[PDB]
Amino acid sequence: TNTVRGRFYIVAGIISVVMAVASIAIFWWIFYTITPAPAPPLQNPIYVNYTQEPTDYISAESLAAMNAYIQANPQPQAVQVLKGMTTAQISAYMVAQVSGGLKVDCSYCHNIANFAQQDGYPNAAKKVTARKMMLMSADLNQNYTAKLPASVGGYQITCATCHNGKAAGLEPYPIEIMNTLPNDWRLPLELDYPGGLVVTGRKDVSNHEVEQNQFAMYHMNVSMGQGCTFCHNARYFPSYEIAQKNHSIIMLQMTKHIQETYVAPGGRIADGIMAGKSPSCWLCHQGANIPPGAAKPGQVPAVLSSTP
Amino acid sequence: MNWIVATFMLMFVLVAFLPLVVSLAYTWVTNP
Amino acid sequence: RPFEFRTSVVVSTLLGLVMALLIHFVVLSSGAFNWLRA
Amino acid sequence: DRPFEFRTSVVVSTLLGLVMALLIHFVVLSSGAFNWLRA
Amino acid sequence: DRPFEFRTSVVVSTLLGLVMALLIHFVVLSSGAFNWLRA
Amino acid sequence: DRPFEFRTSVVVSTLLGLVMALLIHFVVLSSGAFNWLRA
Amino acid sequence: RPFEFRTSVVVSTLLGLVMALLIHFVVLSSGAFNWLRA
Amino acid sequence: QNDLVPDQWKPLFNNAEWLVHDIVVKTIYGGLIIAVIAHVLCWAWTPWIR
Amino acid sequence: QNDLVPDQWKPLFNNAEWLVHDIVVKTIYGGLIIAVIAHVLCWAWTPWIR
Ligand code: BCL
Ligand code: BCL
Ligand code: BCL
Ligand code: BCL
Ligand code: BCL
Ligand code: BCL
Ligand code: BCL
Ligand code: HEC
Ligand code: HEC
Ligand code: HEC
Ligand code: HEC
Ligand SMILES: [Ca+2]
Repeated sequence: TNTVRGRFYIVAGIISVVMAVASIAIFWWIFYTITPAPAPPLQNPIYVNYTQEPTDYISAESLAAMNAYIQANPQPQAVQVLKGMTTAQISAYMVAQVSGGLKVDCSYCHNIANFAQQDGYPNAAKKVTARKMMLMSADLNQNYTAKLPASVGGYQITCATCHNGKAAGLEPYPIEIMNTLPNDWRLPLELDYPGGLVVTGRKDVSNHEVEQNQFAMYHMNVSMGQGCTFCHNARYFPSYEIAQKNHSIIMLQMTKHIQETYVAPGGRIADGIMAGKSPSCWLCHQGANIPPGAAKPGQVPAVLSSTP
Repeated sequence: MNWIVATFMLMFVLVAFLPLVVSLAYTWVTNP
Repeated sequence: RPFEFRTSVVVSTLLGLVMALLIHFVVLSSGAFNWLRA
Repeated sequence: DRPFEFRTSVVVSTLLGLVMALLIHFVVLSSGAFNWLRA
Repeated sequence: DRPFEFRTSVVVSTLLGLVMALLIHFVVLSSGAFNWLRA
Repeated sequence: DRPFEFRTSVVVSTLLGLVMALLIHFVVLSSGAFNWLRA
Repeated sequence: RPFEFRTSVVVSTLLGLVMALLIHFVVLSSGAFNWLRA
Repeated sequence: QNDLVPDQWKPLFNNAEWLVHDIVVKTIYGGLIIAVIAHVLCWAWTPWIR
Repeated sequence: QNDLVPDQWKPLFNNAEWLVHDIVVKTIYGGLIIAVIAHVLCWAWTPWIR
């Protein structure tokens, strides 16, 4: 108080405190001044978090031929899957969802001069595979996503799911998601669910099986963008008190079905419609609990939805 | 997240380290 | 030997260096200015 | 007696300069603004 | 007296040079810019 | 008196040479450029 | 003496044994030779 | 040794500490001037308040 | 001891520390010159402010 030492100590303390708080204040003022605000998510009336636009991959001649065909044909001429739709509705679907979920041109699969032509041009195999992928989508969301309750939202599987704006070169297991895992681990789809990855209390099992369980479980919670507690109460992992675990059982059955029926039907790759590329949880869920390419209810041709 | 309250709380967590550091410095200074 | 002056100057230098680094990284990662762009 | 020894100042300045040189080189290399070791 | 010893400076310089040479060789090998050791 | 002792220099040189020999041999072996020990 | 003969002998013996073991392990793991195949 | 240091701060500074303190304050003033110039140039480049 | 040190810096620098300090300042000057040339050449190559 009387000496210079005490006055210096008091002044130093107050200066240090005010300098610290002012440093934090100016740091955050500058930060909030220059840093832009994050962009709000998409408000597309079809997709959850995905957009078809800009539609620059579709040329002008394609649109002109589409308009001419609609004018000259009020009803479809040769359709085997898309039933109960006029040419206008079929063309709207083929612009918004087909060729907008793959981001390609109408000439990728069709012949521009005649949209009803089946063969005679070098891109007929693309149209065949597209029809088979329509039938697969119908089956998939007709007897696998129709088992989920209404509290999830009622979203549909469409072309932009599993594709995300690419035609070929799809990567179910990218290198970005192999961060803590060996870069050859794949989802064990040869097992039966429920029961394929149960380890608790079993005396015919050891730490090798627990490791194989943990690889799949970390894949799951990277694919959801969540922690382990999204599907579990961590005080007892066998418990089924969170509904996401039942949702995940249904989705494991669906992905095993995709592997058995469409990737390697009958055990041989040559008969599948996919280039031997096995599915994963990440292929649809790109780090979110609802896939960005999923269609909102009522936005998918009724023949390819869960309602029939 | 506020990011301004979190930084002050982080500073409190860090300033909780100070007495041990002063103990080490006192031991070093007083034993030449 | 008094410990006040050396401690004060050391803590001041450390604060200045840390603050300069933090502000530079914050400005760089914001994109407001051209600076190092591809 | 002296507030600072010359040896400590030299050591601190050398270490700080080396660390800063490495940091700037890595930041500029990672930015991608210059060609440098491409291919 | 002397602020520094010659032995300490020699040791520090040798260690720094060796570490720097190894680091630069590793970075250049991993970059892929030069042919060098290719299968 | 003497800045460096000869024995320590001999020991350091020997260990450094051995380490470098091992490192370069393993780099060249695993690179796959030379035939050497194959299949 | 600046150099002790015992230390050099011990270091040489240990280094020779370690190098021989290492070379044997690398050469057997290589798979180039038809040596101890089931 | 307490010489060339004013009596007000003699219980705190020596003469060597006085010289070091003088160097420090001169450095601070130079840095402040350069910082002001830098901010003026950056504002002339791209204003951050609009 | 305090023989080559100027009278102003006697309480700070020894005889050896003065020579070491001179070497250090000459090194810093050379490094600054080289850094200026390097920065000019890099700006000629690719400007980093647009
Ligand atoms: C868009 C943003 C602009 C930009 C806008 C600004 C603005 C605005 C400012 C700067 C400032 C700075 N900029 Mg800039 N700057 C840009 C890009 C860069 C790049 C780069 C590679 O791109 C670099 C390297 C820099 C670097 C710098 C520094 C020269 C300076 C920070 C001073 C400092 O650190 O004080 C803090 C450092 C300390 C407190 C410690 C330093 C003291 C010494 C070095 C420590 C050792 C000495 C001692 C003897 C050792 C012993 C200690 C004890 C005695 C024992 N800028 C871009 C182009 N820049 C600031 C400045 O002050 O200008 C001069 C400033 O205001
Ligand atoms: C030009 C492209 C980049 C850029 C890339 C770099 C890179 C890369 C570096 C710098 C460095 C500097 N840049 Mg720059 N810089 C940019 C833009 C800026 C801007 C701006 C507003 O735009 C500013 C203010 C700066 C400012 C600076 C300084 C902070 C710094 C130079 C200090 C110095 O003189 O070191 C001079 C160096 C000394 C005084 C140390 C002495 C070095 C000795 C002499 C050499 C030793 C070499 C070797 C180890 C020894 C040989 C071994 C034998 C056995 C003897 N840069 C742009 C964006 N800048 C350098 C740095 O941080 O160093 C501290 C650095 O490495
Ligand atoms: C050319 C392709 C690469 C590149 C690849 C490398 C590689 C690889 C190396 C360098 C090294 C150097 N490069 Mg280069 N370099 C590149 C581009 C650059 C650029 C630039 C602006 O583009 C710059 C400024 C530099 C600068 C440098 C220097 C810092 C350094 C050489 C000087 C030195 O200190 O070693 C000179 C060495 C001395 C002065 C000490 C003497 C050492 C003696 C010879 C002992 C050697 C041990 C011996 C093998 C053992 C046998 C002994 C017997 C048994 C008795 N490079 C490009 C990108 N560069 C080297 C380095 O970092 O060394 C420290 C290094 O290894
Ligand atoms: C040719 C194929 C490879 C290559 C493969 C190798 C391999 C493999 C080696 C080298 C080694 C060397 N290579 Mg090369 N090298 C290549 C390309 C290069 C390039 C280049 C720019 O392209 C350069 C500069 C070098 C440079 C070098 C030197 C750094 C080094 C030889 C000098 C030395 O110190 O050994 C001279 C050795 C001595 C002075 C010490 C000798 C000690 C005693 C005599 C030997 C050991 C004792 C004995 C084995 C056991 C007896 C004990 C009892 C009596 C029973 N190589 C290419 C890519 N290189 C060697 C090394 O790093 O050694 C340190 C090494 O092993
Ligand atoms: C042929 C197939 C492999 C190969 C497989 C091996 C294997 C395996 C070995 C070597 C070893 C050697 N090989 Mg070779 N080697 C190959 C190709 C090469 C090439 C080349 C450029 O291609 C080179 C330069 C070498 C060089 C070498 C030397 C470093 C070394 C032989 C010299 C030596 O010191 O041993 C001479 C050995 C001595 C001087 C020590 C002898 C000590 C006593 C006499 C033996 C003790 C054992 C005994 C059981 C204990 C007695 C106790 C009783 C109870 C009384 N090899 C190819 C690729 N090579 C050996 C080694 O590393 O030894 C250190 C070794 O084990
Ligand atoms: C222009 C874009 C940004 C911005 C980008 C930056 C960047 C980037 C920096 C600043 C820094 C500062 N800014 Mg600003 N700043 C902005 C807007 C503001 C606003 C406002 C109300 O708008 C305010 C009040 C400020 C205020 C400040 C201060 C806190 C600070 C300048 C003081 C200083 O460094 O000198 C104090 C003087 C000293 C500390 C002396 C020390 C300097 C000496 C010369 C040593 C330099 C190191 C040198 C490179 C070493 C070389 C050694 C040799 C080779 C031997 N800024 C806008 C929004 N601002 C700087 C900072 O935080 O530094 C601490 C800084 O780096
Ligand atoms: C770092 C590596 C080595 C070492 C490598 C060398 C080399 C190489 C040399 C010396 C030289 C010297 N060394 Mg030595 N030296 C070391 C450690 C020491 C230590 C110690 C206690 O550790 C001491 C006291 C010394 C002492 C000395 C002096 C006896 C001698 C002259 C210094 C001088 O004139 O520089 C003052 C001058 C400078 C610092 C020049 C600046 C260098 C700049 C970076 C070059 C750029 C030029 C620029 C473009 C132009 C600007 C001009 C400048 C303003 C000067 N060395 C370390 C271990 N030393 C020199 C010698 O013996 O002369 C034949 C010499 O060539
Ligand atoms: C491959 C991914 C295709 C792309 C690219 C486009 N279409 Fe398509 N189209 C495709 C198939 C497999 C079918 C048949 C559906 C079925 O159930 O059989 C169609 C059909 C049409 C039709 C109907 C024509 C008719 O039946 O007579 C039209 C009018 C149509 N498609 C339009 C159209 C447009 C405008 C496109 C570019 C945006 C386009 N298609 C691309 C497969 C693919
Ligand atoms: C996830 C179950 C998918 C759904 C939903 C749809 N497709 Fe797909 N398709 C999927 C995979 C894994 C692949 C193979 C990609 C590869 O890299 O090989 C495909 C491939 C096609 C192709 C062929 C691509 C080509 O030959 O270049 C077509 C034409 C195609 N898919 C069409 C298509 C349509 C129209 C869809 C909506 C009805 C659709 N697919 C959905 C996986 C999945
Ligand atoms: C939803 C995508 C889940 C995430 C996130 C996690 N788990 Fe899970 N877990 C989930 C299901 C659908 C099942 C049943 C597997 C089956 O084949 O029936 C499991 C199972 C487990 C078990 C074993 C349960 C048992 O009865 O023994 C364990 C130990 C387990 N899971 C652990 C676990 C961990 C550690 C997680 C974070 C990495 C985690 N789970 C996340 C669904 C989901
Ligand atoms: C594309 C064919 C998908 C594959 C591969 C996987 N999932 Fe999925 N999932 C998909 C859709 C379209 C929906 C929403 C359907 C609805 O009606 O809600 C889902 C939903 C889930 C959920 C529920 C999320 C929630 O917040 O409630 C879960 C927990 C889930 N899916 C898990 C899951 C797992 C574990 C998968 C790998 C085995 C997986 N999904 C793959 C589409 C697709
Ligand atoms: Ca991995």
